Amino acid sequence: EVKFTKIFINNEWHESKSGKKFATCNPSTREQICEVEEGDKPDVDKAVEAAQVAFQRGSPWRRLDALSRGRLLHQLADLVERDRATLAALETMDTGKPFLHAFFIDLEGCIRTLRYFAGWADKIQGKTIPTDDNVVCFTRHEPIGVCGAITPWNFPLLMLVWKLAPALCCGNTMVLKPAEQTPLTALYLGSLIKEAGFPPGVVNIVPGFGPTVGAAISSHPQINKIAFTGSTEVGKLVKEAASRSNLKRVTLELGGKNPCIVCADADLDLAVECAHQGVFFNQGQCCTAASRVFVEEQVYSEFVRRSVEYAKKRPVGDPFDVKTEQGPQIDQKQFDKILELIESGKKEGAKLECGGSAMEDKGLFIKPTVFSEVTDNMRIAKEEIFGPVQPILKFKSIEEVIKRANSTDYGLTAAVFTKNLDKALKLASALESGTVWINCYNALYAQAPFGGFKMSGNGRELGEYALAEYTEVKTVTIKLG
Amino acid sequence: NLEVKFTKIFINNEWHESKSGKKFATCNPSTREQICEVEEGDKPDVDKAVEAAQVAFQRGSPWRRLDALSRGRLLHQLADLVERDRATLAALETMDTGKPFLHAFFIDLEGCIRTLRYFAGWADKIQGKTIPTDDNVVCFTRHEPIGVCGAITPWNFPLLMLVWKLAPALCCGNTMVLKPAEQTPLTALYLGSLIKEAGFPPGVVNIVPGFGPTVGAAISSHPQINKIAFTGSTEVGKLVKEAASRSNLKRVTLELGGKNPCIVCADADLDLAVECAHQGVFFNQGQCCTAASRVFVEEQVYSEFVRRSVEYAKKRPVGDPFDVKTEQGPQIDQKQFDKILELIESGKKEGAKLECGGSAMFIKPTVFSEVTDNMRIAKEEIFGPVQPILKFKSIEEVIKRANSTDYGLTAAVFTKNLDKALKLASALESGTVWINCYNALYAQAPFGGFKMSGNGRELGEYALAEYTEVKTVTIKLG
Ligand SMILES: NC(=O)c1ccc[n+]([C@@H]2O[C@H](COP(=O)([O-])OP(=O)(O)OC[C@H]3O[C@@H](n4cnc5c(N)ncnc54)[C@H](O)[C@@H]3O)[C@@H](O)[C@H]2O)c1
Repeated sequence: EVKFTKIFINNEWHESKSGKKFATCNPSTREQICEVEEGDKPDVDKAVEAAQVAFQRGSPWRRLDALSRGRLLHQLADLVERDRATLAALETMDTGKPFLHAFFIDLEGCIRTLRYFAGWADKIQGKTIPTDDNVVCFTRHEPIGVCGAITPWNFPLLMLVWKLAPALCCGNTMVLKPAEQTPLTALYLGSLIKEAGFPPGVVNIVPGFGPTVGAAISSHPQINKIAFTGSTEVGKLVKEAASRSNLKRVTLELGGKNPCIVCADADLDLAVECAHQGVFFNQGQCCTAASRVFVEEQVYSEFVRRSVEYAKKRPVGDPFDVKTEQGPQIDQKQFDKILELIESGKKEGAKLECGGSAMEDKGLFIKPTVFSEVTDNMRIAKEEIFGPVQPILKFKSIEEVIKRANSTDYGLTAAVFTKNLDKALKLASALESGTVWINCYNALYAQAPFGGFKMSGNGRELGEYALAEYTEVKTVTIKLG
Repeated sequence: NLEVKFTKIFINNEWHESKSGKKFATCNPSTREQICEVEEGDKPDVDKAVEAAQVAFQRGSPWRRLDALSRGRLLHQLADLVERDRATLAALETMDTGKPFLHAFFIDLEGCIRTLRYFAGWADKIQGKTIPTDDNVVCFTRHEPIGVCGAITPWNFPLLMLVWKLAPALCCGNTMVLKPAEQTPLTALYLGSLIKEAGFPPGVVNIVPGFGPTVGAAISSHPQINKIAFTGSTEVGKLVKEAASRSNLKRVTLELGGKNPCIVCADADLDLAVECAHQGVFFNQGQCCTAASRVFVEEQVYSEFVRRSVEYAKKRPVGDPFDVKTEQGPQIDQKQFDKILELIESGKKEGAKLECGGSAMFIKPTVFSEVTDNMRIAKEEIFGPVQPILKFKSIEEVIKRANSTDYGLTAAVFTKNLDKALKLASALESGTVWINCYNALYAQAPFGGFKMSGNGRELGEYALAEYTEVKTVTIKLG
């Protein structure tokens, strides 16, 4: 049963000001879970004012010493650990991802990120700066203020926690809008946040839609900082709204056309295993997903053959079943877009190696699909599919594949598979990607920054670098008489 | 009697006429005469310069091949040249802006040299991290150059505001397209000659003069510019950042205006607080991003601060920028002059007390007492010689009133009391907080705005975060 469905302001639950509610549905059963309060600008304003009050100098939250902000973040992680089974179940109901993946990947990431950043609270350190004989000059990394977080539906809790953890450890307060498709875990986190003993108004949560709640957050004159995870087009709008309002600081985590490069000297079975996971994890609906699998011609045919085997053997079905590795797509909209891209694949001349249609009708499941013979100007090679489709391209030289890998407007991640030291490091430095994996895929750490080059994002999440998004530099310069 | 040698577009260390053939005049604001004509760039010329900057940034280019310490040697070479032609640069700055020659020589150009030398020493000290993860994993970060950087700068400190951008951008290994303000293009163009003489490879720095809505807009929306740095008005800063986001999501640094407060406590050195508040308000005819717009004085020293301020204001010399004695030259443009006098009149009509000045001779140094928060002279950036003096009672009170602005560039506090100094420094929402001084800038100290006064920071180690892109390399060992 879903207990938390309301708007969370000042550690209180609230009906929307309009009284309106919206439904969240289970993609696997195709049935409606519950209804959630549908917020709007009046609700954002009530949340922002709360966050402002909790942020005023002299408030309890601003009076906490640094280590007690740490201790609270550990207390949050501890409760998320206690109710892990329940949070992973709610994520599965909302997203369709396999329960065991939500438990061991999503929730594990949530706990690790919170503990990591908990330990940053009392180590956020500015500088003392040598100037003149009679001057004392130093800098302070102060909290930036009221922070908005807007997150997508593919990793609903994790993308929020990547925001909540650095922001709170730096002493900010927050307004959160989860995706309208996936509100359930955010709202649950809220009960845990009040249980952890965060003062009222430090974290507020307003569900609802993008053009209503989201745009009101990005345009709010008393929000100082916004962090957004989602599509490139909405991120442009969000940064535009931020600039037309009060010039709030913006972190953008956007899409990518992520390349995956398999050299002739790769461990081929490792490359196949990693490229398969990198394409198909979370039903393909992952910002890190491999959209272009470049395979050098010496192992092209054997890579394809081994990839078709993995794809034909990947279990698809009920996400609450131990055996499932692939649940359903998120909703009818995405389901249709993926099938249209598959058809363009066939129509544009790519060789269909397996799958390529719905799995059994009635459900939002798509057969895992592999295309070979894919070229750069094909649609399946140029567009984010957000579905279980592995397009495999061929290349000849390192220099050639660097150019084809970089000739995109995106740059979130890349992966290289080679046994050669020079090749690995030549590619790591030349690929214009925020993360370059070498002989691995989807290797994320709370302590390693993540984010995009070019139109894949602004700023970083995770690692010490996340702290720079959540703090404002102040120079204090004292002249001694 | 100085001749202007450089009037053309600078691309690939070559001088170019504009694609259109159009030119624009730049005028001495003190003689009111026309100095020369400058090539007027537009979108075609920007495209040409962005292509030069990309060819220069391509992997394997001479610029990308230089070792880190050679980038520093080149910046030091550019400082030696600027230092050599210091008098010539300051002269051009005086002709273009009207500020006194000695001010250009010992403030602007001095800051240009210091900033260049400072960031020269950063070039081989830009360091990423090695990050502990798992027993079988090698995770590190590279602080890579962003790529092609646009710089858009205003008329009040032309060269200095360019150099605050060029110095960290080159030292991190980017390439650049520079647009100086249309009113003040002369020292940018001359710096281009020294960039070539210093030996920067062609295309590393390109300069296109011209206007905001033509050249500046072509820069901020250009699909192959990776980064933009802007100094100017809040309103144009908002447009630049929006154009940047609408095109290709290029990274954007903004240094904008502010409603900068001074705060004078009862236990201040009053003569120090008077001298500094006077300099802050009246320096450069008030046309400085750091200018003081609100002077808060505790009631115990309020009337005496006003008296000494009035005397201090009545002695500052105003006149010809080429004369040794002048501390205040002319203003740049007609529009400010008129609105200053309108604000002066709103001050009278809203109940402020005019203590001195309040009319043209450009404008008499003016002091208002009995100013309150809701008055216009306390709420609007004046950017002219007007000293509004407000009264306060408690530290907590003046914190609220100083912070109830949408801005936050600088602030200055005057007090002999350790606790007061430090409580105010922590509590003020300002990117710089001066205690017992004013206009104390350092190439090693970051500078930049809280709130609507800016995004990002210039100067100091923090400047380097604006000109690098963080890459994570994660290697799993078998
Ligand atoms: N522009 C839209 O709202 C819209 C409409 C139809 C389809 N889509 C597509 O459907 C997919 C949705 O997946 P996603 O969640 O990763 O992408 P997304 O970028 O649409 O959504 C991410 C988050 O941003 C919010 N958001 C949406 N519009 C916003 C706005 N105008 N201002 C502020 N916040 C806003 C959403 O509510 C959600 O919380 C994407 O492919 C997207 O392009 C988007």
